[PDB]
Amino acid sequence: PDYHEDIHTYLREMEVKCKPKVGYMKKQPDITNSMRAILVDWLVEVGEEYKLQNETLHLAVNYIDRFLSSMSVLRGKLQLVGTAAMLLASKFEEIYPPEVAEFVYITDDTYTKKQVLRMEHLVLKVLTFDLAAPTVNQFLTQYFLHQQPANCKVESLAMFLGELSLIDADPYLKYLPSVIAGAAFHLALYTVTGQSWPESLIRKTGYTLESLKPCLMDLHQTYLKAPQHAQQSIREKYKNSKYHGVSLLNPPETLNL
Amino acid sequence: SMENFQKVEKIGEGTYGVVYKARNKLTGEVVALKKIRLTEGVPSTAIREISLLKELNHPNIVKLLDVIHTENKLYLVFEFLHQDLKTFMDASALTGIPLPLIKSYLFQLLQGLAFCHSHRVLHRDLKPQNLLINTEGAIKLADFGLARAFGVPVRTYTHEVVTLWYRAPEILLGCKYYSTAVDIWSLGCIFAEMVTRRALFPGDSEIDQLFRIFRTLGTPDEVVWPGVTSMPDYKPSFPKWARQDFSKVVPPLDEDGRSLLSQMLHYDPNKRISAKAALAHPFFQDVTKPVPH
Ligand SMILES: Cc1ccc(Cl)c(N(CC#N)c2cc(Nc3ccc(OC[C@H](O)CN(C)C)cc3)ncn2)c1
Ligand SMILES: [Mg+2]
Repeated sequence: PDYHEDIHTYLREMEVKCKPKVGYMKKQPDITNSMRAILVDWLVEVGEEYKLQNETLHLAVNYIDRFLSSMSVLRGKLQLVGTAAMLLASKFEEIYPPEVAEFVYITDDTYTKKQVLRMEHLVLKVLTFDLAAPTVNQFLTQYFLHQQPANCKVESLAMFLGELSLIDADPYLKYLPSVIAGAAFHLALYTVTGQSWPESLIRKTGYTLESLKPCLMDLHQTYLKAPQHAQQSIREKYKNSKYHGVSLLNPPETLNL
Repeated sequence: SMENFQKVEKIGEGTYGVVYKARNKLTGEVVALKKIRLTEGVPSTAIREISLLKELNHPNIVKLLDVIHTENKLYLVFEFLHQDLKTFMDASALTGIPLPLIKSYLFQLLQGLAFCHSHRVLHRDLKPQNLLINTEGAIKLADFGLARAFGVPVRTYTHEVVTLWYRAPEILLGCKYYSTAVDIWSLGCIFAEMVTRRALFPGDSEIDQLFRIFRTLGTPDEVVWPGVTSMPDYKPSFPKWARQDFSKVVPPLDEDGRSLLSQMLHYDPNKRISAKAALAHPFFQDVTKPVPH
């Protein structure tokens, strides 16, 4: 607890400032939620192939949603936007980012290196170099410190749920990272241990089950329908022993809220 | 874009890129301009520096004023401070620095650094060359090219971190997690150095560095630093030196000064004093803001 609380407080303020605009997709003349779902799911694959941090994936997705909040993009250029965003998030967050050729290569030469680098400067310009956005992952990690005791299945499952919410702009563009992380932590905790969102996290965050319910009802249906969703790279990723096989766990039939 | 700046003179060379003193021809304002020739796109050091300085508005953190961003070059426009602490310390050879200035400087650095740690930023390169001073008596943290945004709790970040002389023993012993404590350590070494005007642990290598720290503070065991003997780069053949009487470490220092430096140079990162908690130390009970010479 040196600065854990100054930091939570700051991340709460910055998450409001860093928020994508909830309705941007209707204003997009050419792309859909489904297309964004495809692009996120590819980004998950890419993070797996290059062994990138979960944080780096959450960051890039933030960069994309905020970029698409002010910038109209044709469907054949969406992958370019997502490539630059993942390259930028790697530079921000990784000890060893992949090099720019590695990013060109995985588009399957859809784009040149010049295009990827020109897109990078453009994304920087639109985001005004504001790259230290709060993420669901950053909130979860603080919430984990409130477990009694720590439970790796609970952590990996909360990460798995928080990650699935990246895929589906409807409904998750409408929730803040701290709230999604709230739902995710509780739903993880309940599925594995039977326990609920602790009182100590009510004290810390001011959120209760009641305030979490709307996000939580959505997240529950995502978890239930996960095996049938068109996008499946988070499910496969989280079958790995690194995340304790949690995508293999059974969702609870009801939450008793 | 650079149409309104007139170059005055080159300052030197940063973590990356080249720094000139310039003035705004319309406002009169004096600036430091870091030029970045733009490969692999925008350097990760420049991306981190810009995002993190834009978040950090504090009297004791250098102001990034603007980013001028062309397909060719990227310029960072900083407010200009008259010198760094290193040049000041060299100039104070024969005077030495008055206690009231040392105290005021440390108080200020601990203010800049607390603000950084509150805003989840590690500086990771505190040294006198990165600490800038004006004529009114302010000192400010600069060069956020090695800085990073951290999580709670920390993950493993870059090992290859901190100019060697200012580098914390948890970095040198290869701990998989370091945190805010590595910047307190560096400020310990600099507090010591403002008082003696030489570096406290001028090692030439990682092992030379550790041994110097050990001869001053004692080789740490499991009583002083639970977990040391399990750290990756701990070796049980380490010579075991006695801890020195702390009044010997920096002899001009009074009791409260020693107490403070001792808490900053605590081995165990977890027991090392925070920048926040150090602001309230009795050392600072009479603190003022004198101008320097
Ligand atoms: C390059 C260099 C190194 C470290 C830094 Cl933080 C900076 N930056 C950019 C940032 N952030 C400055 C410098 C400055 N003023 C100054 C700094 C040193 C200095 O040193 C004088 C001597 O010439 C040093 N020497 C003997 C080698 C003179 C003026 N004011 C504002 N920003 C530039
Ligand atoms: Mg549309």
